[PDB]
Amino acid sequence: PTRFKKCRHQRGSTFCGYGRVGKHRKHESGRGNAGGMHHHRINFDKYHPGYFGKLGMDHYHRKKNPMWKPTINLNNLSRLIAAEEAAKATKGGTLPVVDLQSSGYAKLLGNGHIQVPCIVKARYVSKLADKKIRKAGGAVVLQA
Amino acid sequence: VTMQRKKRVLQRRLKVPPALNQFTKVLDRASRNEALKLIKKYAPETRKARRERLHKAAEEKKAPLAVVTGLQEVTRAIEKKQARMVVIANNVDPVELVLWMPNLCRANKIPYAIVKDMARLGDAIGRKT
Amino acid sequence: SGMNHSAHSWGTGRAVARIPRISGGGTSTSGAGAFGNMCRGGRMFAPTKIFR
Amino acid sequence: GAFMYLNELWKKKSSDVMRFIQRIRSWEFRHQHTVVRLRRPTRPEKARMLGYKTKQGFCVFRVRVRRGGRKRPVHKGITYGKPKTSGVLGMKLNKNNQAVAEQRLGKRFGNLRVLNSYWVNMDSTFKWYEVIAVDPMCKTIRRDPRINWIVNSVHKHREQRGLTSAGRKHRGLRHKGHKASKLRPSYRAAWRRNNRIVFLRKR
Amino acid sequence: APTPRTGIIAGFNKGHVTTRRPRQPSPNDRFAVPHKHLRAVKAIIADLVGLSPLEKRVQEFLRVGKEKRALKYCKKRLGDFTAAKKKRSKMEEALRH
Amino acid sequence: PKGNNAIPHVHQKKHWNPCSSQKGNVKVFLNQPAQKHRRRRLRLLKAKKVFPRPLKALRPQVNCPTVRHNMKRRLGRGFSPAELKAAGLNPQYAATIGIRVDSRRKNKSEEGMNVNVQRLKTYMSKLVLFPMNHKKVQKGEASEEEVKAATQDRSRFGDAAVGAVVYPSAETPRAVSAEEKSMCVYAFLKKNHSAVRFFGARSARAARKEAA
Amino acid sequence: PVEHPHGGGNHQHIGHPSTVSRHSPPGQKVGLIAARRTGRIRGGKAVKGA
RNA sequence: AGACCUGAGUGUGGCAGGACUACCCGCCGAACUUAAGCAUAUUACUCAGCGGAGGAAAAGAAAACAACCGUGAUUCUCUCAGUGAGCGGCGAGCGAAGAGGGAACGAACUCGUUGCCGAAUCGGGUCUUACAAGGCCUUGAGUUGUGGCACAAAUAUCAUUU
RNA sequence: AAAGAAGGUGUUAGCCCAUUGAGCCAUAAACCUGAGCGCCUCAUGAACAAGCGAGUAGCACUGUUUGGGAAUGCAGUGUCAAGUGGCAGGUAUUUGUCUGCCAAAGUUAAAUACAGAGUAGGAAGACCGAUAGCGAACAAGUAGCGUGAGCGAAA
RNA sequence: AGAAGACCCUGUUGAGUUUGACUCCAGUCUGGCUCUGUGCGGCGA
Ligand SMILES: NC[C@@H]1O[C@H](O[C@H]2[C@@H](O)[C@H](O[C@@H]3[C@@H](O)[C@H](N)C[C@H](N)[C@H]3O[C@H]3O[C@H](CO)[C@@H](O)[C@H](O)[C@H]3N)O[C@@H]2CO)[C@H](N)[C@@H](O)[C@@H]1O
Ligand SMILES: NC[C@@H]1O[C@H](O[C@H]2[C@@H](O)[C@H](O[C@@H]3[C@@H](O)[C@H](N)C[C@H](N)[C@H]3O[C@H]3O[C@H](CO)[C@@H](O)[C@H](O)[C@H]3N)O[C@@H]2CO)[C@H](N)[C@@H](O)[C@@H]1O
Ligand SMILES: [Mg+2]
Ligand SMILES: [Mg+2]
Ligand SMILES: [Mg+2]
Ligand SMILES: [Mg+2]
Ligand SMILES: [Mg+2]
Ligand SMILES: [Mg+2]
Ligand SMILES: [Mg+2]
Ligand SMILES: [Mg+2]
Ligand SMILES: [Mg+2]
Ligand SMILES: [Mg+2]
Ligand SMILES: [Mg+2]
Ligand SMILES: [Mg+2]
Ligand SMILES: [Mg+2]
Repeated sequence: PTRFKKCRHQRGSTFCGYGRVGKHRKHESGRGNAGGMHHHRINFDKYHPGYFGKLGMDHYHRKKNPMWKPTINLNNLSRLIAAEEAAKATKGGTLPVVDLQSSGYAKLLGNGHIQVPCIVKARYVSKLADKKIRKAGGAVVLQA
Repeated sequence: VTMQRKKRVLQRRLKVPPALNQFTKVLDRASRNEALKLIKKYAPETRKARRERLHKAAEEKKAPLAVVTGLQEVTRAIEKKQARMVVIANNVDPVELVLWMPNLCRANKIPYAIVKDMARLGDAIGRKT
Repeated sequence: SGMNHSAHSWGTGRAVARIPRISGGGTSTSGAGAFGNMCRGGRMFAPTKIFR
Repeated sequence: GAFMYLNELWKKKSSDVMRFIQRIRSWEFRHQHTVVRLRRPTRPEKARMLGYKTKQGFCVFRVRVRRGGRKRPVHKGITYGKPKTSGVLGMKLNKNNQAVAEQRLGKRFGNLRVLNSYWVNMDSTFKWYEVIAVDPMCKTIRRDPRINWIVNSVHKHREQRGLTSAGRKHRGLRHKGHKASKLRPSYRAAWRRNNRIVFLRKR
Repeated sequence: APTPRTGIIAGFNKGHVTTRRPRQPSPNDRFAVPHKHLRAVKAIIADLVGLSPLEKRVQEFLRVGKEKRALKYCKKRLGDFTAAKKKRSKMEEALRH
Repeated sequence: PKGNNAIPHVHQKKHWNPCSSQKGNVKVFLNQPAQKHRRRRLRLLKAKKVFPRPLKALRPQVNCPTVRHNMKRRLGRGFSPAELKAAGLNPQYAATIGIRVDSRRKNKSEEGMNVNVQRLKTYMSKLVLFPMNHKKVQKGEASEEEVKAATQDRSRFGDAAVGAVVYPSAETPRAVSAEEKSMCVYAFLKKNHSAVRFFGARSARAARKEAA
Repeated sequence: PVEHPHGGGNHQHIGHPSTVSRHSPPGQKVGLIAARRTGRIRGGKAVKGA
């Protein structure tokens, strides 16, 4: 909306908030990120530190489909179990089966407390997630 | 005409490899005039002689003998070793068409000839060439 | 629109303002100013676009 | 078959027999004109591979191009601006000479639709190509199903637009995969596609 | 025969268990077979035209020894190194009668 | 005064908008609802043109590649000429009776082959196949009580009379087994992982030890 | 100086030596082109040419 | 004498030429500008210049992607991705592809080669209501190969009358 | 009133006029219809061991192009293949295993563009309203101007 | 009055001209292979 603009307010004030001494002039400091090491060195060092250089190996032709590995924790496995089926879940009885790769979530991690024992079918799992679901009463079944 | 006459000098002055020399070495007259007279009498039947014997055989439901002619057909008659003698011309205008042709008869042991022809072979069989 | 002339500024050294002016002569538009939001027959400020 | 002896004889181009025949041919070709019509092609095995038949409307022309790189035609070797664009002699054309030979035939004999050509002979100064053309108004060519497509008026100068085999070479259309991604269907068809600022309607 | 896959994501045979099928014969399986007529044609043409300037040079000093110099002269002029070995090995057969 | 702003990288330096000197390089979607309407109007004009055959030909169920998408399925290009022959069907003949055929696809497993044979077995039982001559019936064809009750689908995939894409059924709730209560799962995963991850790195150390 | 290599200055002088190389480009090859010897020939008379 | 080959001259029947050129195909090809200077780089494989079609053009039927439980011609769209790709005085800046959801889609075929046949071909005449994918006739082209049959969607060749 | 429609008429029209529907009439071919339907003529569907594109690909130097980096594509020249296989698998080399495909010949609809085209005809708009909007609401690329390329009104 | 000082200075503004400025380019020269074949020899390794 043009009517909501600062232009309409300072309409009549003959400098438009740019001043009498130093005017509004076309590109007084350069076009773009010019002068990053020269005359904007204090801006580029203070706010944007690790710019300006090289780091690490070069992965020519990265494919992001084989390096696909999403992550879910033990305390968020209730997101994948239906509400009808968590209430019937007791340790030593019949537990729900969660197929992780049908939901995203290629890897199970072991953060937090698992609020419902279940059988997790995961492509990957960690030390402290395997340890912590076998004591909670479920298991983890590997899949491909 | 001034460069078809200098083309003939230049093929003579330069040292010719033994694969194109062999076409300058030609079967003599008594064996060429004997050969093309035998190619003449077993020439292929003409268009009228092949339009008849078929219209006289569509009445039977109502090739006598010839020499093998053609660069695709004579080649098959040596790969199969069916020809008893092959007669090669000496002056085909891209010479690579029959440059390999005496060595195929030599690998398969069919008797060949290089005669002074391509106008005289086509006259024997009813063609131009 | 407003830009389809071959106008150039006359520079400085005449008592006329530094704007592009219509080339040629023999017509009433010749020498007249061009190519600005304030000239007549010139182009509007920030001409409107269909990718708004 | 009879082809296999012709094809393997034209792979022995550096042997002493084929170096004698191309010696004689390159002599008698540089005493002819730039464009020469033949009754029969010089290489019939390679002409019929490339599309020629011994029909009525087919016809073969041998076309001569000069060898070497492209001297940039700036006046007196003097050129301006940035130093990357300063070279005159080492610059090279982005069309091969087989395409240039096909375009010199078809810009000269306008009533004929050229299909592709083939290498014939080299000299130190010239290269020769037999360019197969075909007469689109010949009644044989119009009634024959495997060649009548050339009579349609979208093939009028295939050579001038890079639609022959030698045209498709210097366009890079020998490659299809990750080796041709910037150039499928055209460099301009991919430049336009990759650079046009798309404005979605509700955004 | 097609070596069934183990149903976990990592390791040897690391896939989904899926009852693999045998490879089926294609028309492109007929390139790895001996071409006994294509060789007989090439043997007639080679016994017709003589030898290349490369092929005479490679085996004029394959008589005096110099087998790694024949391989270096081929790879300079053939570019490829597998083709350099094969061209030297085709000259050693013409020297074997 | 610049402040704590992100470094811009806006990529608009190549003469893209039509000004008084530039033709532009710009693509706007103002005809989006009129080409939306055109394609539908032209699919209803085509569904009349073909009637009563399906508007879209039958396509196989194929998996998806690239381990991100292994668990997904979609519709392929055409049935291979081994799924067609396993359905007792000529591939040159199948293209006339509404089936897409793909000579390139290789059938590397029997589960993916049997899914698409069952799509072909379902399709032939729904197929009507009108006669050439509606007086002299030549083969198993329609009987004109079928060649008059016949209709088409506009079902957008050809999956009206073959059914949708068959995903597998999720596993029923079960108990934790005797092995799964005590067998460590990470150690078996990492042993299998490290076997291929250090193959060659440890297989040359034995090669550095079989030789002295 | 725009027209000729010897032109210009405040005195009419050739600045550089007026004996130019054989390999000078056209425009630079003015003056005494590839002079083997200059000056008033004091002595005999050598035939001129290569 | 005649032939064949390579070239002429005329007769007859045809065609190309210029226009337009928004989009599209092939080449040719800058500089201002940006880098707070400037030469690499940028602008831009853009403007201008030359050639050529169409109602679209171009591409297109795997010497492809992938690394999967695999996919399946091209083109286009959203996304991939302003990218923990990559290129770059590694500066200013630039810059994709595979996968996935879709649009379209009856989408596939023809030579060459090989094998088996060998003028069964093509053009001109002329006769059938007919410049017949018909007969009949023609040395006129053509055997220095026109055509037919088979080649992964394949199960193969000729008969013939149903 | 299945018609309210938005133009004209001396001043604000559903009723003054034209309009605004169902349908009627007439059609060179082409297009579409049991690949519409007969006849003549002419084709013919189904039954009863060989190889597959050679100055090519590659390689070297140079030039350019690319995100393509010990070289993505191309060009020049030198060199120049293999098939008792070759190409691609995004860090160069030699050697293996693997996987995909079979370059160097040809046609091919639609989905895409129309960023200063054109024909025939529609729909219009939170646009402009005679210094605005096309230069041009008018005998406008006109009168005029310049040797010319060209420039170019007012109204 | 005339005309955004024609002097002087500033600008990370030009341009004509110069040159053992910086980066290059035509031209001229020189070497390599090429075009480029046939003989009898000779100096060589
Ligand atoms: N208020 C200033 C005006 O903002 C206008 O643009 C404003 C919006 O129209 C514009 O919104 C854009 C949207 O148009 C575009 N299609 C996509 C984008 N996601 C939006 O940006 C939005 O998300 C970004 C962060 O992602 C916010 O910074 C921004 O404020 C928000 N509007 O960003 C601006 C924030 O108000 C015009 N650029 C211009 O008229 C003017 O600068
Ligand atoms: N020829 C190379 C060019 O030399 C130029 O630079 C050269 C010039 O500045 C200068 O060249 C001078 C020349 O001006 C002056 N009039 C004559 C003098 N002979 C030259 O000198 C140069 O050339 C001769 C060899 O002929 C050398 O003996 C000498 O060492 C060398 N300095 O010496 C530099 C070294 O050659 C440019 N840098 C460039 O165009 C290019 O590098
Ligand atoms: Mg480093
Ligand atoms: Mg303009
Ligand atoms: Mg205006
Ligand atoms: Mg793409
Ligand atoms: Mg024209
Ligand atoms: Mg600009
Ligand atoms: Mg500046
Ligand atoms: Mg242009
Ligand atoms: Mg096309
Ligand atoms: Mg044929
Ligand atoms: Mg090459
Ligand atoms: Mg095409
Ligand atoms: Mg008014």
